[PDB]
Amino acid sequence: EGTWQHGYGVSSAYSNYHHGSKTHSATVVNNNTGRQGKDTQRAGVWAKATVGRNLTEKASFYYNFW
Repeated sequence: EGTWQHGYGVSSAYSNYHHGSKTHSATVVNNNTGRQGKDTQRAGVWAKATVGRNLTEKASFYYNFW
């Protein structure tokens, strides 16, 4: 439906999701130090979220559309 690009810079968490049909939001939580981000936008935009940045760690990537 869109373009999802999730990665992990072994230290931080980033999530970029594009959408040109309906609203979309990219949420990413850093489960290590207690970080959290989100880049909510409308239709036609690049939602890039970022959080954390230190060393290897887990993260929670979420997304949606409306």
